[PDB]
Amino acid sequence: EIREIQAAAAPTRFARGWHCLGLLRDFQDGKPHSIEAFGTKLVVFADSKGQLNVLDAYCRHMGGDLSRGEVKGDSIACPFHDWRWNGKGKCTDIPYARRVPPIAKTRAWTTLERNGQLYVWNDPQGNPPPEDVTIPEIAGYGTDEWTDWSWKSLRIKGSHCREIVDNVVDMAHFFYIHYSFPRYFKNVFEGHTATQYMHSTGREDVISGTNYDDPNAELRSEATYFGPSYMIDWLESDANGQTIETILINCHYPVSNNEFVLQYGAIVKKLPGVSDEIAAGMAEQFAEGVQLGFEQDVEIWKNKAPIDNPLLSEEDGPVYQLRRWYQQFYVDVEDITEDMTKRFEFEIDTTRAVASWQKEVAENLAKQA
Amino acid sequence: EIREIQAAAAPTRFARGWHCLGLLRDFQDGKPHSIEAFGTKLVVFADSKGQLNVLDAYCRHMGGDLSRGEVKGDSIACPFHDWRWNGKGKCTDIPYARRVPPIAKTRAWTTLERNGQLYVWNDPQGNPPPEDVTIPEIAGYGTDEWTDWSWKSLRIKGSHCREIVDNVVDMAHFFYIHYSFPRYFKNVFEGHTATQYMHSTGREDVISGTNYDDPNAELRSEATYFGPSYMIDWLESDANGQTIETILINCHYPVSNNEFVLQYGAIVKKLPGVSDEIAAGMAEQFAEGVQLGFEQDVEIWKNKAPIDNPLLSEEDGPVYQLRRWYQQFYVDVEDITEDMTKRFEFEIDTTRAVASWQKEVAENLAKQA
Amino acid sequence: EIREIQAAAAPTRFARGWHCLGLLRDFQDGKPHSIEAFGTKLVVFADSKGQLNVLDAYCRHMGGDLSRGEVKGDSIACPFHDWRWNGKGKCTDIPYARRVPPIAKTRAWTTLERNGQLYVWNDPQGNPPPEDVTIPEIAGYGTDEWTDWSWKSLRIKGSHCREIVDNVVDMAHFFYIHYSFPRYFKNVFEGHTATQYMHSTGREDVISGTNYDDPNAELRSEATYFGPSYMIDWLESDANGQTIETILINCHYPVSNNEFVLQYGAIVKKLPGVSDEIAAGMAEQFAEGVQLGFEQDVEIWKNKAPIDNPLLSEEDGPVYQLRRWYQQFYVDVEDITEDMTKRFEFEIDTTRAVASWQKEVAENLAKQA
Ligand SMILES: C[C@]12CCC(=O)C=C1CC[C@@H]1[C@@H]2CC[C@]2(C)C(=O)CC[C@@H]12
Ligand SMILES: C[C@]12CCC(=O)C=C1CC[C@@H]1[C@@H]2CC[C@]2(C)C(=O)CC[C@@H]12
Ligand SMILES: C[C@]12CCC(=O)C=C1CC[C@@H]1[C@@H]2CC[C@]2(C)C(=O)CC[C@@H]12
Ligand code: FES
Ligand code: FES
Ligand code: FES
Ligand SMILES: [Fe+3]
Ligand SMILES: [Fe+3]
Ligand SMILES: [Fe+3]
Repeated sequence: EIREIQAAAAPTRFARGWHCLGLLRDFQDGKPHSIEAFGTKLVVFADSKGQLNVLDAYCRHMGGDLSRGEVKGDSIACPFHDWRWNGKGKCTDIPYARRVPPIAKTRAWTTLERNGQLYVWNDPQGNPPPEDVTIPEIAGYGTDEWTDWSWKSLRIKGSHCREIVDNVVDMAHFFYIHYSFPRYFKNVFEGHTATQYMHSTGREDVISGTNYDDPNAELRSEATYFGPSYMIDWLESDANGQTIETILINCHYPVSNNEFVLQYGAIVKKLPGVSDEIAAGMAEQFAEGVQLGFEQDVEIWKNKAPIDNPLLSEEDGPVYQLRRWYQQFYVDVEDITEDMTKRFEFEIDTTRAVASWQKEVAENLAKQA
Repeated sequence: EIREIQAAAAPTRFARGWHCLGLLRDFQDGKPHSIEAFGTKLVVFADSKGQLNVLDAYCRHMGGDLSRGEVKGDSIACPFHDWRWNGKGKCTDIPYARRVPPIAKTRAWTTLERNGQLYVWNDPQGNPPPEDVTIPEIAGYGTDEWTDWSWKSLRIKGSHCREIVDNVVDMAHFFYIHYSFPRYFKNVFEGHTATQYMHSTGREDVISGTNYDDPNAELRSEATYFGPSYMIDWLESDANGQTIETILINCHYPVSNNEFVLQYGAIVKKLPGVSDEIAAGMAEQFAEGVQLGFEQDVEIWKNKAPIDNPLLSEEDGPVYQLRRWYQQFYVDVEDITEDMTKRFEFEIDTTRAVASWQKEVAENLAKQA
Repeated sequence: EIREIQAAAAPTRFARGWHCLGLLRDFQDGKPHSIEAFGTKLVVFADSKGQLNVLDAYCRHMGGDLSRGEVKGDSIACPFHDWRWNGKGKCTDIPYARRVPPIAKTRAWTTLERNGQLYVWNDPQGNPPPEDVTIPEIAGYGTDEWTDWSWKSLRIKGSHCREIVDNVVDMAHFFYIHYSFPRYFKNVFEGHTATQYMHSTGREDVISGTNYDDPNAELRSEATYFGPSYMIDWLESDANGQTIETILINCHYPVSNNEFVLQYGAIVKKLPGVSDEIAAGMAEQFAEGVQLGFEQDVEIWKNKAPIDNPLLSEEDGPVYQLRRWYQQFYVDVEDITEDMTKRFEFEIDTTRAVASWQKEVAENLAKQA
């Protein structure tokens, strides 16, 4: 009769897939950069041609942190004894010795530079990514007609990253936590992707930058995880008689199985006749509206319990199917089963919820008399 | 020849019994309140009639912290998706859905409202409290002739709560740590209670509010634990020719097996002809004198080792019998043995100690010339 | 092909040997002093004749921290109930009782007062130190012709103390981390000692107090660990036509197997015709130059990985032989093998490294045009 919460320990294994480490522009300063991810530490640095390299951060000589070193030429120089390591992981020079042991080779991670971002491939099995597991090129990025990224990040301590992934099915929380108003909500999972289609409006009683200065903006969203960690969200807003195109990133990487970094950011297509500056300000506003919602999630996650047996209502999204899909990335590729990857679609009938949320928004308006 | 300290790991099991969570007045503000106890988290809230309810804090939908929610009607509303939970643990409404799953029932803890306090019943076996395991009604509380509580609390990190319980037999430390002067000291353990009878005086060399502005006040104390965690101490002071009646609470709850909350507080009987205000100031002073002693204990506990094999002198209280009594609350009721619960009495002959403490207080007086 | 880092968990066992706890002058204030070492806590205090005593800090009565007590006579008085413990570990008085249980005896550690320092003997097997395992008397210490110690300390969190010991063979890091310029480098390990002989010069491009105000000072160093934790370094500098004699301590004690205290300090022989004050200022300057290098090591250690399989170059010192020697102190004396203790000598041919470091220092000079 009393329902109890069940929760297994978070896996120690990290998701197999592409993970965005951040913006190319932040990494292309010619300095080394430290990334604590997947239970270890990595070093990111640009070579003299500007290509980004990602190595295990721990120097194979005496364990020094390469990310606290310095770039010299096309090699990263260790701060402890200045050995030089290139983008292939090869030690290219021990500056105080004649020869280099041939076995001096560390791990260079597989990278992708795309969409103004740096992605790395994680796989505990150690295989390269298949050609068909990739990150889509966002068509508009880098054209004159779109802004650069307004980009933000948040460090979440005390939660496993499944907590963020669960949101792809959580229609109700976009009302309570993101202060939007969902009207249509549909999920489709298939292969290594998970998609949410939503149509929402702003709420009258709460003001958010995501509405682009129209409290009743309709927003059409197609949001897809391409693998375990990286979502692209294509949005179109009808705000004050205009149609605005926004592309929002929602992504993360695990620091450990109890800590992750959440990065999110927006580009906006320049409306006819608006300057670069005005468009950049629309991107920034949209990103700040997203921030508000994510900071609320952070408070939810900070205080909540993990739960493997959530009790779902009739108006809930397909959490269990999402989780079964997500599990593919935590088993060897050989152990993947059809029920993880088979096409699964579910649409929530929102008519109940909309009735209720309208009453709520209305009597929160009456709340001025 | 070298004596070594032995100490088993602190139990993971929490004491079976009534635990005071705090003052009703603090909980009856219509807001939810978070309590981290017994290795979990609880939510306390008043319904619309003012009755207090205590539930598991973790929402059975998706794990949300109910204690960061809001009270609506007679239900607590989860901050994540606003499901409503009543005092019986029943989900009364999913505001955006037509129906509620019948299996939506969480744990409502058994409570007691008494003595201006809220108590909850803990039992890992999951049974209700027997009729004869209860908290005494303090006769004077809530009458015109007694004050309300002057109440204080302290959070102790890095100790198991047995450390506070041990004090019920520790005559000597009331001199060194509490700066009183014990003259008579007797213990009686029986059933689920443990009692200390003491007569003490203030020390000349040290000034304390517990002496009510008479450095030589005699104090008669009857102090009893009613179960594992909650002590009521009935005190009568003869200070400046008056007889003052005080009732002191000393209680705690375990946060984890290495952290606990200590709450203590006093009511004073109004002397003939004194105002409510004057009496409240006597309660506050008494509570501040107790605080001094407890803050010293905190320093003792912060730095000490746990010890299962204490080496006792002739003037020590019956630590081992106290601990055997205390063990009853950490075994199933079926496994309780007669030697835990049998009447056991021991009186310390204080004549040695008094001689010594007088010399000490005297030569600390001479300490002005 | 990819080389991986291997690292076993740090031992839980602590090194057998003499460990310096600090300066006698700091301990001879008549107050008790707390030392967290070897996974436990110790109390240091002077008796009424000024002799230092070291006991287990945890009182055998009820676990009180003796190091937060007070010295009375030749005994330390516990802060909880004022029992008195002498330098032999014997309880000498329970001030409020007639008798003391004969079995009231705690652990007095074996100490040495020498070189203005206090050393204690650690051995998990519980044996006394053999006559031939000792700390050398530094001839000059306490004579008119030498200063007292300029002494410094650093607390290192998140590293095992093997990290500091490894430096005895690490020629290259004296250039990159200590900003000296090694010209000759030789190790000899034998018995319970490990020695580094080095000749170095200052670097032009970097200024350090260790050069005594001559940027090209030659320095001759004989540095020896006498057991696992304590190194004496005899130095002679030829700076601005003078010959300066310095003796530098480099030592530590383990707090836990992941935290240690590093203490280091210098005495200087008074040059003909210089005052005590001028000599003390040379000691202080030398100590501050050492500090600079050690603070850099702290940054190296803070960020590095532990590594049991370091990959060594032709110009590396004999790390593996050093570690095998060091292992003697973590096995029972009976289990020591000849390969740990046999004489082993290795000299690095520095000619390669010197060429390279000169180029580097030179083009860092050109770095002003
Ligand atoms: C990116 C996102 C979060 C996590 C997730 O899993 C799916 C989505 C898609 C909808 C986005 C939302 C973030 C907040 C957005 C911008 C709104 O305020 C309305 C639409 C909504
Ligand atoms: C409440 C208490 C503490 C813990 C315990 O176990 C038993 C007692 C009873 C005596 C109280 C004492 C607290 C300090 C008091 C008020 C004094 O200063 C003299 C009498 C003494
Ligand atoms: C004490 C020490 C550190 C750890 C070790 O293992 C061996 C030595 C001996 C050489 C000392 C060095 C400390 C820094 C010194 C003073 C210099 O700047 C040049 C010589 C060098
Ligand atoms: S640890 Fe990297 S060069 Fe030595
Ligand atoms: S987690 Fe409580 S309503 Fe969803
Ligand atoms: S604990 Fe040291 S005297 Fe009681
Ligand atoms: Fe969210
Ligand atoms: Fe106490
Ligand atoms: Fe060093």
